[PDB]
Amino acid sequence: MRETEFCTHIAHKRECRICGNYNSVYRKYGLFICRRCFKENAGKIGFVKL
Amino acid sequence: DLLERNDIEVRERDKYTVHTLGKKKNSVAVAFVKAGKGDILVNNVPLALVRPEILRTKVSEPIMILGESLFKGLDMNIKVAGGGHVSQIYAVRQAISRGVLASVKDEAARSELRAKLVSYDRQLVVSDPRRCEAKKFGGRGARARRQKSYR
Amino acid sequence: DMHQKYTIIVVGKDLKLVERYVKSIVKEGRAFGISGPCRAPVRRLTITTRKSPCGEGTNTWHRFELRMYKRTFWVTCGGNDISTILSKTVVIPGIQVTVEV
Amino acid sequence: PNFRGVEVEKLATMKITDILPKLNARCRRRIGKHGLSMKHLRFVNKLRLRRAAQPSQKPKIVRTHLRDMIIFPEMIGMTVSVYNGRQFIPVEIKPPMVGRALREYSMSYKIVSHGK
Amino acid sequence: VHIPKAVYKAVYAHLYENASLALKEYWRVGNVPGITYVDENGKLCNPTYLHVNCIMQSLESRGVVKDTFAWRHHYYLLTEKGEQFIRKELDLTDDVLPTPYSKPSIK
Amino acid sequence: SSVTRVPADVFINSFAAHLKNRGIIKCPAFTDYVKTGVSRQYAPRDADWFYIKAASVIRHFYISGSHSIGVAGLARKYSSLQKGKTTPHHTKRASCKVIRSIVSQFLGQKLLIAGERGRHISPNGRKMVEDFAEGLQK
Amino acid sequence: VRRDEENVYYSKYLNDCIMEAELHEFFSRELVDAGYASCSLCRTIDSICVIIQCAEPEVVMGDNHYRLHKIEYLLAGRFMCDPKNFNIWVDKIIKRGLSAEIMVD
RNA sequence: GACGGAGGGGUACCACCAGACGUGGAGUCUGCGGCUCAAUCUGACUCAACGCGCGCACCUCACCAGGCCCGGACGCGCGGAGGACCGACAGCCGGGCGCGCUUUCGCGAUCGCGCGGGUGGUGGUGCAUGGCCGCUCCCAGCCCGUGGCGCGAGCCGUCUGCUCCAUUGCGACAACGAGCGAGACCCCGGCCGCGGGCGCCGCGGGACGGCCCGCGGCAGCGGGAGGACGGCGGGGCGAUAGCAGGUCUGUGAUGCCCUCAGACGCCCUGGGCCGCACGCGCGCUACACUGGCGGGGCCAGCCGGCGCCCGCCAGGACGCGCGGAGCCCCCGCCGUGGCCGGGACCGCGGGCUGGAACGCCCCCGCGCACCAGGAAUGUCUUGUAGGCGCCCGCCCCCACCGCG
Repeated sequence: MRETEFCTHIAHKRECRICGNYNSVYRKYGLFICRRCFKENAGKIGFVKL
Repeated sequence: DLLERNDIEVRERDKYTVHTLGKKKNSVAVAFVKAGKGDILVNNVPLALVRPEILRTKVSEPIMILGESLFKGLDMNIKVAGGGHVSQIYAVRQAISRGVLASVKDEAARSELRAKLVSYDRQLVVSDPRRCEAKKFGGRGARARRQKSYR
Repeated sequence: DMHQKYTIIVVGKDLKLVERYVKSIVKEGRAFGISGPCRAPVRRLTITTRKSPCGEGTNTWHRFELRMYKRTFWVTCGGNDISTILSKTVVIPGIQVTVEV
Repeated sequence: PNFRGVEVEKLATMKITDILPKLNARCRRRIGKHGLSMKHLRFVNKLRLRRAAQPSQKPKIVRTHLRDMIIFPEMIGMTVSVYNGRQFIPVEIKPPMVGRALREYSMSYKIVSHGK
Repeated sequence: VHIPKAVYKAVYAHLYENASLALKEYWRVGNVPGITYVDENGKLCNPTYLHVNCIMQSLESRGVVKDTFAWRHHYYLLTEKGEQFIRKELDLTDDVLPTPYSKPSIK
Repeated sequence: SSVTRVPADVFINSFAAHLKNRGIIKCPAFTDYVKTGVSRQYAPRDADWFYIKAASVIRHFYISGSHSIGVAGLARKYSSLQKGKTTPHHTKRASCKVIRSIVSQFLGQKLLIAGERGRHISPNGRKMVEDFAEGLQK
Repeated sequence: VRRDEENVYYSKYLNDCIMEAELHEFFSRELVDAGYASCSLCRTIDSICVIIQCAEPEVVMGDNHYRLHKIEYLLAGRFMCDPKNFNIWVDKIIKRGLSAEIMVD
C-alpha cells in the first residue's frame, strides 16, 4: 500500500526542537531548539543577554 | 601564546635571576636576566636579528640614552609570544628596559636614571591601555555601519 | 588500600553556586590528601539571534551567552571514602559532579 | 563524428562497461564508486529489450519521470521522454551524444521571449 | 485499518502499568520504545508511531486517559474511570493495580 | 647558538650551494616542472626550486627538533593565498607531494632519522646542520 | 596544553538545562494550573531529583498519591526513570502573592 | 498639543566643519523592482523595505505538472463475520504507487457506512488580536499624594539664572514632599594584590575631578601634574506614551472566515525561488609602480586536533588523537606595454559529496570590461578610520552575507 513510497525520501528532515518549525534548526552546540523558539527558552538553558 | 606558564616553561635549571614583563598590543615578553657577558638576546635571538631591520634602531634606545656599561655585560633569555610583529618589538623593548631597571635594584634613585629613558621615550617604562574595539549589529567594523541609503 | 586516583570535575552556570560546591569538596577532602582546585578557562556559549521575530527593522541581535566553569580536584583515596565525603558535601541541585577514575 | 575513440556503430554495439573507461569524471564515478539505483536500473530494461526487438516503427516512446540518468551507449536509436518539470520532452539520443546526462539535452526553461 | 489485537491489548497494558506515556510526536513511520509485543509468528516486535497514536488519541477521546500536549509530545495520565475500561479490554482483573497506585510517599 | 644567529635567509641560501656539490636528496624532474602550492599564481622561476626548498625545510627543522613537524608542518612555513579572484580569498595549503619528497629524501641521507608522529632529525643530522651554521657565523 | 576540547560532559550539562526547560514546559502544560512555579532536577547521582516549588503541594498527590510518581513515570518513558529513583519535591510556596505565574493564573 | 521660509537657548561625524575612506563610473555578485513563463512561494516598500527574515540540486516549500494514501477520533443508527476491512505473483496500464485493471490469490470486524461531531492546513484578514520586535528615541521626559490657582479645559511643583549628553545638579521659587526614566547597577578590558592552578583563574582592591592653580553664590569650570588608566572600557538593561509600523508564513498565541477525502490534509516523482531588456539596494574584486609576483626570515587572536601514504591538485586510502592567518617583511624578476595591470567570459579534463549537480574545488587553456569615476550621495575622531586575513550561524554541497 502507501508504504511503498511512504516517506521514501532519505535526507535531513531536521526540525526546531521546542517547536515543529523546520527552519533555523541552529544545531550550533547540538541545541536542536528553534531560533524564534529560542528567545522564549534561553535563560532556562543558562544563556543571558549580557 | 596566551598568558600561560610559558613565563619559565622553556628553561629548566640555570635559574635566570631577573623576571621582567614587557607588553605592547597583546604581545607578552617576560625578560629573564643573569648579569653575564653582554647577552641582550631576547626570544633566544640576537638584538641585531629582527623582523623589520629598520625597527631595530628604536629597540636600541636604552642603549643610546642610558650608559652602555649596563649593556656591556648582562645575560638575557626572553619568552615573547603573541603580537603581530611590531607589537612584539615594543613589548620586547618594555621587557629589556624594565629588566635593566630590575638589575639596578639596590640604588634607591633607580627611578631617576630610568626617567631619563622616559623623558627620551615615554611608554618605554609604561604599558598603553590601547586594545582592539568591537563591532555592533549592522556594522562591518568597530566604528562604522553599512553605508546608509537615505539620510 | 588500593588508593585509586580520582579526578573530580564540576561544570556549573553560576560562579556563586560553583564556588560553594568547590569549597565543600576542598573542605571535605582535608582528611584525604586533596589536591587544591583547578579553575577552567571560561567556556563561552554565545548564541546571536536577531531579536525581531519578523524581518522588520535594522536587524538588532541578541548575543545570549552561557558561561561554563569546570573545576578539577585530584584525590587519592579508597572507593568508599568519596562516598563518606559525599554526605558532608552540600548538594546544590543540578550542579554536576564528575567522578573520573 | 567518431566518439571517444569508437566509431558510431562500434560504440552503439559496445557495452556500458566498454565506453566507461574513457569518459568524464561524473560519468566514470557514476558507476565507478557508485552504480545505479534499482528503479533507475529497471528503467534501462524497459527500453533496452524494446530497442533490440523492433517489430516495425516503435509503438512505445514511453513517458518516464526519471530524468538525470546518464544515457547508455546502447540506448542510442530511440526517443525518450526525459520529463521536464511539467511535460515530457521527446529526445532521440545521437551516438556521439552519449557519455552525458539526459538532463543536458532536455529543456525545462523558457528560451527567452521577455526583455520588456 | 489493521491494528493487531496483540498490539492493542499489550499497548493498553504498558500505558496502564506506568499510568504514563511520553512520546516525541512522529508524523509517520516510527517505533515506540517501552512497548514491545509478540506477533502471530512468535517474534518480539515494537509497535508503529502512526498506529500507536491512532489508539492513544482514541483512549483519550474515550476519556479513559487524560492527555497533555507540549508542542510535539503526548503526556498521558490515566484516570480511575479509565482503569476499569482498560480491564474491560485486557481481560485482566480488578485487583491488579497500576504500578504507581501507591508507594511514592516522601517523609 | 649561532644557528639562531645565522639569519634564516643567509643560512638557507648558503647551505644549498655545498648540498649541490654533495649530491644529497636528488630533486626529481616532475617536481621541478610543477608549480609549488594550490594557491600559487604560476611556477617559481628558481629552476633549482626543489634544492632551495631543501635548505628551507631542514633549518626550520633545527628549531622544531624533538616536537617534530609532519608533512603539513613544512608546508606551513611557505603558506600563501590566491591573488586572482572576483570574490574574497580564503587561505589554503601548499602542494603535499613536493613537501612529502623533501623530508622523505632527507630521511634517506641519515641526517634526518624519524620514527615519531611525523618526522624528527637524527642527532647526527642536527649536529651536522648545526655544524654548517658553526661555519656560517664564524 | 593537553586535554581534549571534545570534553563530552561539557555538552551534557546544557542537556540538563533543556531538560530543565522541558520540565518547566511539562509542568507548565497542566501542573501550572495545579500550582507549579519553579523546577530544579538533580542527575549528579542519577537520582533525577526534581524540586517542584509550587503554591500548594497537595494537588498532584490528590487522594492516593497515585499520580505523584506518574509525573516521574511520564519522564520514565522519556528518560528510563524508575518510580522513586526520581523524586518530586512539590512543597509549600509562602507569600504566594510574590509568586507571579500562578498569581496571574 | 502639533506646525511655523517665527524667535531664545541646547545637542548629535545618524548634523556639519578640518580631514578621511568611500559609494555612484568599471567588471562581478547577491537581494529587489519590472518581465516572462505550467510555475517563477512570498512578506517588506523614505529613514524605520531591497546579502533582510539564519546558506532553495532533494527536503525545506509555501508555488507548477503528475498521481498514491485517511490518519473522517468518540457516541448512536445501520450493513454485517466464513464476512466488515485489507493485501496480492504474473500480463499489464502507468516514472511509477497492485493505485486501478485481467488475474487468483491470501485476510478476518483490527471494522466500513450513515449522521452529529471531531480532522489538519507556510490558506485569507496583523486596520480580530495576542506575545516579541521596528521606530518615535546618539533620546529625557513621565506622573502621584496633599495644598494652591482657576466656572472649567488646565495650570503649580515639573523653573525665562547657571551647569550637565541628560528636571544632571547647585542656587532661587504656591508649591511641598514622593517617586519612575537618566544615573545607579551589570559585562569586558586599563593595572595590581591573596588564594591557588594543568587549561593562569577565581576572589578582592584601585583614578578619587582626589589634589595643584585660576575662576567659581555654589554646583560646576578650564589649565595641570603625579598616574595601569582622566573625570563612563568596548558593551549590554532601558521610563511615560504612542504607532491601525511589522509578523496569523515560528508555535500546544489565536478570533472570525475558508478547504474540509478528485483536500488548501498527507506521502512520492520531476520542476521552480539559480529563469528574467533595462532600472536599482547592499556587497565583492579591480584599474597596478608605497604595485606586482617570488620563490623565501614570517606573525596572530577567535580559540582551535594531527599523522602517514598515493595523487599536480581535487581528493582518496590507512590510521593516530592532537595543534596556528594573511597582509607585510625578504633578495629577486620586471617599463610604463590594457602590460608579466586586472580576472571576466568560456571551451578540456581531474575530483568531492550527495538517491541524485543543475553545488563546489583544483589543473590547463582564455585575457571581459576597466588606464581614477558626472550629478548626487554616505559612514566614521585611537587601536579609530581604512588595508589584510581567522572563526562561526546556516550547510551532504556551497559566502562576497551577518554576529564576532
